[PDB]
Amino acid sequence: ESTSNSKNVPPDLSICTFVLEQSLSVRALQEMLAN
Amino acid sequence: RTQTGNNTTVNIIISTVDYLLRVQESISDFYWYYSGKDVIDEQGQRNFSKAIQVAKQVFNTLTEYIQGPCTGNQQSLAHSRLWDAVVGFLHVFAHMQMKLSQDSSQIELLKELMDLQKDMVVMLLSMLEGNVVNGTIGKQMVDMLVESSNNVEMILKFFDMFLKLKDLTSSDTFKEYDPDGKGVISKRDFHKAMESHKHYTQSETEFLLSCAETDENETLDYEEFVKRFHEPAKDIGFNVA
Repeated sequence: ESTSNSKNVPPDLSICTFVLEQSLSVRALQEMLAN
Repeated sequence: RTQTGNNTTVNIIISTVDYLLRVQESISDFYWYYSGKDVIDEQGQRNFSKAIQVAKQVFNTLTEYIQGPCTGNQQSLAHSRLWDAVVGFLHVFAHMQMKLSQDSSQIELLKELMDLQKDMVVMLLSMLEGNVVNGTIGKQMVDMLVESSNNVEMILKFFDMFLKLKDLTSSDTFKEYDPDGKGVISKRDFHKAMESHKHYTQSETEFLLSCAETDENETLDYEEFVKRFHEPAKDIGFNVA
């Protein structure tokens, strides 16, 4: 979605927004996936 | 900290903190490698010992930098990455204290680790040495504690349930469970001692049972038990308090 041309065409950020749930270490993620 | 006369200045006080952060990250990774495993091998035990010695020496150097209050060095550490290293050490301490205590083959590792903790707390106290009301160092240390709240809660419960152990073992109910003063008690009698004490819940009682090593005779040396788990508790907890 283009946000540079905001003056001419409105951007649809509603489908561009994301949320950060979890930030685990690589070791912890590998252990969890093993479990 | 600052070489005034020289054309170029190098901050040894910050380079030390940087090495401390690197060694802390190394120790954290080397613990996360062993968290799943049941028992730490001999090679792992030696490597932890050497890393703990290095970290202990770095902490001693850092506290020598700031004791005899050096305001400049204190401010430099306050604005450095020291808090990040202390946060990781707090997590390692909170988990390894609960892990190594259950295993009876890691007494030396636990003793080295619980002396590293005492040096860290001494460094933290030296940071607050010569403080003022509503100081920046105080604010940053409060922030670091808030960030590491859970680890400190676990450490403080670990200390509390061992500081109550001296009262349990000095109580007279313990003496009428073990009439002889020899200092040798059976595991069943020690369990009913915790149950009669009633300041230990079921989880604390079973954890104390797990951390208590008993021979085939179903008996243990509670004086040695309370010593190993009380004097380090007594001095580290005093420094934390």
